[PDB]
Amino acid sequence: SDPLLSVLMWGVNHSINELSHVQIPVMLMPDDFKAYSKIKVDNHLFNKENMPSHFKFKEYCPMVFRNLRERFGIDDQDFQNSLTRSAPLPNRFHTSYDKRYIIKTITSEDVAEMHNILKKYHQYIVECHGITLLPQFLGMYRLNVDGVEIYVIVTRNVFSHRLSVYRKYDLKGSTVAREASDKEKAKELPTLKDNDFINEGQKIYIDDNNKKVFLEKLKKDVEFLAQLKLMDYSLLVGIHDVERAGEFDPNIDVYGIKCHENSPRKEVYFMAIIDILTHVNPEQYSKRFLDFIGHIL
Amino acid sequence: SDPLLSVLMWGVNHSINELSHVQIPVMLMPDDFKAYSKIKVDNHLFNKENMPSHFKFKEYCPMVFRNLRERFGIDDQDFQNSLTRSAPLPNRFHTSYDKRYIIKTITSEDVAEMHNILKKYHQYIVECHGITLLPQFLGMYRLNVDGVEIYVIVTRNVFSHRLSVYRKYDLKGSTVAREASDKEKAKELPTLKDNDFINEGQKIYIDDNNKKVFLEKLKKDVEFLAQLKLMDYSLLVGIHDVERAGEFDPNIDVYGIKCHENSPRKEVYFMAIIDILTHVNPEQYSKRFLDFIGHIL
Ligand SMILES: CC(C)CCN1c2nc(Nc3cc(F)c(O)c(F)c3)ncc2N(C)C(=O)[C@H]1C
Ligand SMILES: CC(C)CCN1c2nc(Nc3cc(F)c(O)c(F)c3)ncc2N(C)C(=O)[C@H]1C
Repeated sequence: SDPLLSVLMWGVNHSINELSHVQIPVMLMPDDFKAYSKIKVDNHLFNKENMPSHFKFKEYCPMVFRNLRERFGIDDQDFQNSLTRSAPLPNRFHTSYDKRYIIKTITSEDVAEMHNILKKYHQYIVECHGITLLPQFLGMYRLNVDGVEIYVIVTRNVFSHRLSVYRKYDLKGSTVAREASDKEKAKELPTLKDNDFINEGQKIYIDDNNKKVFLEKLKKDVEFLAQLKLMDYSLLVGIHDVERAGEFDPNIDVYGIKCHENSPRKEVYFMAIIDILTHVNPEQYSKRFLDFIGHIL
Repeated sequence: SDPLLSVLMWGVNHSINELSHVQIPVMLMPDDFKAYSKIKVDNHLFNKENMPSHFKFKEYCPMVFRNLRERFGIDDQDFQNSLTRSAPLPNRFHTSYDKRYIIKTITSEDVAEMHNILKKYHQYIVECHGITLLPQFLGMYRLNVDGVEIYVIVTRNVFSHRLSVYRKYDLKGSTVAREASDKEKAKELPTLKDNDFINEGQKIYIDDNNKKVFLEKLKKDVEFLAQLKLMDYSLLVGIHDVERAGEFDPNIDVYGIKCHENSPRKEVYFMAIIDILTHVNPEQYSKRFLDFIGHIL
């Protein structure tokens, strides 16, 4: 009874069904990056209980996002199920009922930026064999329900689908002060920021190897982002306390890192980059971002 | 690679999938008779191998035809399979790959006439509990593929889906002479007419009970048709010779009648009304049709 949501589920369902009939080659062609499919639905005096009467669904570059899903080790049928077997839950983003995917509303500006970087982004994912801390983009759509038009993007959840998170940080490593809201603090899991970290002595206990890998990854990802003139992105950090609610599937919870053996508490960390689509400058912003994360880890 | 056909299969598939999610009540409402659903599809640089790039599919009164299918003992999933698991074959009509259904192209005039009689037709099917020799109408659609627009209707095949037919008649019982074509005679199974019957001494060997039932049915059906100002319909007659290519399923081959015990050859007969949608007069045409069939049976 959120009509936009049901158009989305209807849309995702339809999309994966269509693709199931398409022969998938190993390569994308340049045209695949300029492609889309539109479906306009008009129901007159029919099917009122489920669908809206007049709606639209547009999918951008279905072949590119098909290719990306598989490269991120996501199967189309599983993806469909996660988005359609039961509604996504709100909170401003939605998360799939099974906590695997994030569904964020974006602007037409963002859609244009995505289209602008999609080839280079795709090529990046090829080179690093899908091993990255960048947002994993899984699908991009336009929804129309009688007058209202929204754009959405789908990504992999940085947090675990099983193991709960008792503390979140959103780090940018900026010179201007960043601190969390008192209004947000009241919510079950607040969204702490650079100084809630730098102030309240938060430590991330990972071993020297896990840290070396992570920072090497982070370095390449961030340089790629700067080179695209992208900035204002964050590192999302999630802490799972084993001794409250802790063995994860690193093939589903791909962003997990176990704490080292001498850690004060049994912890799992979930860390990746989020919010890349905004296009003082990009170049130094990345270095300033990389300096910060080095210091806190 | 007949694009209109693939739009039809695509369309039928989509339609039954949508309906599978609709809660079906025991009754139709008046609005159900005025209802439709349109789907417009635009593929830009995508999915070229299967679907056309720009197509439309409109289904008339989906709830009415859903109700009719079930009343004719056809399950939606089976119906979908018959129309979609493999292409329909031509010959001007198409027949489903499994020989269960006929797909005929009709005019917008015919579609308007169907809409005009649909409530009364439906009510008729309720009263006779679906036991009739009338065309069983299972679905009605509009297809658009880049410029061309066709209307189709789907019916149950009068002939058997298993047992072959070596002789067909098309009887109207008209005063003006009717005889088959020499050009058609050359084809494997010609389409004989009133005088090919009345001339070449053709007999239909059914027992006095089967004949009584049939004619009683035929009487009600035909009166109903006349009362709707419909005429120019025919009795399609199909003879299966057991001793050439004969036990049928009367729940799939619903129009079958076994020959009586003293019949010169082991025969099965398939007889029903076809071609009702044309709107010297209707009233006597029916009586003249009923006179004829009485005499030949
Ligand atoms: C709200 C903002 C700051 C985060 C939005 N965001 C993401 N969010 C999550 N999971 C997530 C889960 C939570 F339980 C939660 O409280 C939270 F804050 C975030 N995964 C991936 C992304 N990716 C890749 C992103 O680009 C953007 C879209
Ligand atoms: C071509 C004309 C005269 C028949 C078309 N027709 C039907 N045809 C068939 N099966 C059929 C099968 C054959 F193998 C065949 O050679 C043939 F002639 C007809 N069943 C039901 C209908 N119904 C109900 C009809 O209203 C109309 C649409």
